Amino acid sequence: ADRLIVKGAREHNLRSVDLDLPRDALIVFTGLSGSGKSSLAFDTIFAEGQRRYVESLSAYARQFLGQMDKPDVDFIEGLSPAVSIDQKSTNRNPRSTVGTITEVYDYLRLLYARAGTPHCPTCGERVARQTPQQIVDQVLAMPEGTRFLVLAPVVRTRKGEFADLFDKLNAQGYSRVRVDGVVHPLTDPPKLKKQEKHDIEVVVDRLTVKAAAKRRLTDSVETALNLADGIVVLEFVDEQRFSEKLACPNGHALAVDDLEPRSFSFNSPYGACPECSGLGIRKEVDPELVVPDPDRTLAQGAVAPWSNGHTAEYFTRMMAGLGEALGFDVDTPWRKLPAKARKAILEGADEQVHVRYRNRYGRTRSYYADFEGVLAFLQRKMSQTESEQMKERYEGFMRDVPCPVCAGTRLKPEILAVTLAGESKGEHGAKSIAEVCELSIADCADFLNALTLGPREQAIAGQVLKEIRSRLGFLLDVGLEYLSLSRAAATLSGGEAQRIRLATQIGSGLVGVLYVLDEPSIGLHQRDNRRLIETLTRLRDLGNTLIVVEHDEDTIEHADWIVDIGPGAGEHGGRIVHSGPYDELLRNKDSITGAYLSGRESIEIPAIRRSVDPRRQLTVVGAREHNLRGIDVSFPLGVLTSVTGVSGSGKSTLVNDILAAVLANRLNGARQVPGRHTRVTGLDYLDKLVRVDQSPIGRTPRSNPATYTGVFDKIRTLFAATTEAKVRGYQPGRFSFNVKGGRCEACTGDGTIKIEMNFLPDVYVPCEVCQGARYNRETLEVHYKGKTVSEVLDMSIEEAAEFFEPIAGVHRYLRTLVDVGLGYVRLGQPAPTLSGGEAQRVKLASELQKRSTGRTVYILDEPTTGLHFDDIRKLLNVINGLVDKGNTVIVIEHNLDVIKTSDWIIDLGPEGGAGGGTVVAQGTPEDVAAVPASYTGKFLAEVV
Ligand SMILES: [Zn+2]
Ligand SMILES: [Zn+2]
Ligand SMILES: [Zn+2]
Repeated sequence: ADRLIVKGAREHNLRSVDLDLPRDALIVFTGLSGSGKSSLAFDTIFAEGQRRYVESLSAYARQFLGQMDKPDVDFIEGLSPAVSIDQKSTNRNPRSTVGTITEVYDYLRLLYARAGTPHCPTCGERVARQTPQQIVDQVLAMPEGTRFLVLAPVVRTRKGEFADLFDKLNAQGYSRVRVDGVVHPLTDPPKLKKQEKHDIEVVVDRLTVKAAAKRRLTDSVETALNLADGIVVLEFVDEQRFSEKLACPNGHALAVDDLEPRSFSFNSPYGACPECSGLGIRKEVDPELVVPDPDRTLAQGAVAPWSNGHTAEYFTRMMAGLGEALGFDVDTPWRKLPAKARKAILEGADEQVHVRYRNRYGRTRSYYADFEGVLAFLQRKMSQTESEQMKERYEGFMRDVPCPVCAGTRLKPEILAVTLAGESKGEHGAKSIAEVCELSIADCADFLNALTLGPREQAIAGQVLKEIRSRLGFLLDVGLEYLSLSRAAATLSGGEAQRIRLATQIGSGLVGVLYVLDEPSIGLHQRDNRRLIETLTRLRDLGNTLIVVEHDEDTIEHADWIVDIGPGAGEHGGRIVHSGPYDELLRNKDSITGAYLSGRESIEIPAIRRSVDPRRQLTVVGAREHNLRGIDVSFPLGVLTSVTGVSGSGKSTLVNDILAAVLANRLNGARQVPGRHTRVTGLDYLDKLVRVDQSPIGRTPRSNPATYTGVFDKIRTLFAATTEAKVRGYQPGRFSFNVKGGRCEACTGDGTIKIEMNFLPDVYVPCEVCQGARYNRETLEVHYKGKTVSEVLDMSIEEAAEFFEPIAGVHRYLRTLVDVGLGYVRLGQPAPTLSGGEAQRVKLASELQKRSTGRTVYILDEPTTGLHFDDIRKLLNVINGLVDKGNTVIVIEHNLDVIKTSDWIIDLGPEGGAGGGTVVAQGTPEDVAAVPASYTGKFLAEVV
């Protein structure tokens, strides 16, 4: 058999399914959400693919593996080692960038280290080396009275164990050795791990720059230069480093010893920018809080940290308190008196101000304030003053910004001076990294370069240069041309992240692999779709075999074989509805998929659309943030708006970092940092903002649908207030798995335990003591309508909904969860196991569980995610419902149906990153399909 075969897969609601798949095909898994698609694809097939292979690695890791919950199948075979390509992790670590993620940056450092020449930062003369003598002369010329410790870094972070070395240093007695930070009396050194890299510097002298101490000055400096390989580092008291091999000709100091490849890593201290330490950024309070038009009243407030009841009454007073005392009152707009504004911001006059207050009873007749409560110090103060979430709440008046020293570049300047001489500029590695598009970098690295990669360096760095462009190549291929090497890894969308992984994997040149991909058409424009299907195929064609969980027409159309997964949701699914070619699937009358796919079903374009109100329009003005080009954009209120456009066009920066962040500030009063812009129009036409993020519901198995929606409180009471419970004296609290009495003590009531996996990813294994119940057995003695807590927590929501039809206080929450489509989800199903869409959808069911006051605004970022056709159809009703109450709903989408249904679309582009951040078209679908310049328009037009 050239076949992948599975018998009796039972992993979740999977009903002992058997499959006979064509290896060396692009297989696509398909069906309604919560069909079991993923349990089969990822939890069983892949999971086993990986496992069986890894078991080989070492007979040891074979044990470390033993402690996994091997997926529940009976027999599988024709199984290639598997590799997952989902969109699960968007790690927030600051230092890590595309460059780093793709290892491309790594190669860059080798390329720079070993070809292309360094320069001094100021004088700039090609950089020479330097004789111990004129290193003694530099230091002799120093400031008299300066005191510094001649220090010699014999070991610059290399690894070893240095017992022999410590002796040779007690051999001429030092007693002052710093290793790995901590200082050790060189009589008594520490034992070192030969395995860990190390940092051993001996103090050679504590000195001072007297004229005629020249003898010890000269006599120490030569010794350190000798003992630590020509490196002295004098570390002052009133540090500066000197290298034998790297020197400004004209005697400027250079703050970096070797030009070694690490010296480029803004992760190593050696290259990293000293100020921000290669973080690139500094959190730094903007003068931005404000609104220039409003000023100082309670109804008219100016200075944002100072707008309340007691806080507001208190500071307004003190402003005008100095405001006839500097002549600016409390009734001029912020953009009004230049002298006046610099006051509340800086320290200004610093003249005691008259503060009048009513005493504890009424007494009054006291007090001043030693200070104009200097505003930018209210900040430093209160960030310090109250330890809390509040601290981040105050942080909301600061803005990450590039570091002035390192220019944002996260780099020690001397490094920035190293230079690859190709065409217009021998741009720094960072100049190359910060290049606008992958193509921008590829062009210089790929062409502008080899053709002046000199005959010495072609021999020593030529291969490296090749390895780089190959890699840039594949990036273009996955259509990532538009981002830059230097972009932060965390910022990239799940799609973008995934699209990268695909570039890495496709390049890997691996054959015989089973790649299991999770919905890669996500966050990808309809345009780039047929492009990606190619890269997918060429991945198969290389000699691999794919399984793609998907609901996209084109991808499915293009599949070699299709498994359609049990019809219905949860219990109702988990069976192989279809498994065969595309045509054959169309024939299948039981495929909900086939229905839509054949045409028996569709989502129909509303014959009468919602009409837009010009007078009632929410408007972002002058959006400057990232690639947005100071645009003005108006979203019509009380209607369905899709923001569309290709990946990288600013869809997110607009709607999320600016449009949403403002509304959260102006309607729900979070103190959250909106992306740089001018302002937002009207806005008082709205009660509140609902941002249905796709972020996880919770990071712990503590968070549950029962918890999150808060139905569990209402159930814990239904339980405590029961015949069996009261006879035992059980309060509502015991039924809370969060709370010391009644929850199992081994899991602390989570039900499962996160067992660290080392090379493989960490995974939850059900607790042995509990079996994953959450509760100790005595607590489970208690029933309600013949079901314990664990049982009722285990119910599908759809199931629990019928079960609680009686208590309509609880039934409300459950109906909306069923309405939102999550019927199939288990009431107390650990939050970490929810798909970003499910999580999104749960949050959505929380606001549905509220009074729909006809002027609230909903922001749905890719709500289409992880949904089947039919699922979309259901969801759209939920949305029109919402909008028919006259609520405003704004949606970022690539999905055609959703777009073709919207009443208004805003199309950003034209391209991604640098090209883009403009409005390519806006109007009704009909209008936009009309704009020939619009990509969204192109596709939209085939449907309109
Ligand atoms: Zn210089
Ligand atoms: Zn910096
Ligand atoms: Zn337990």
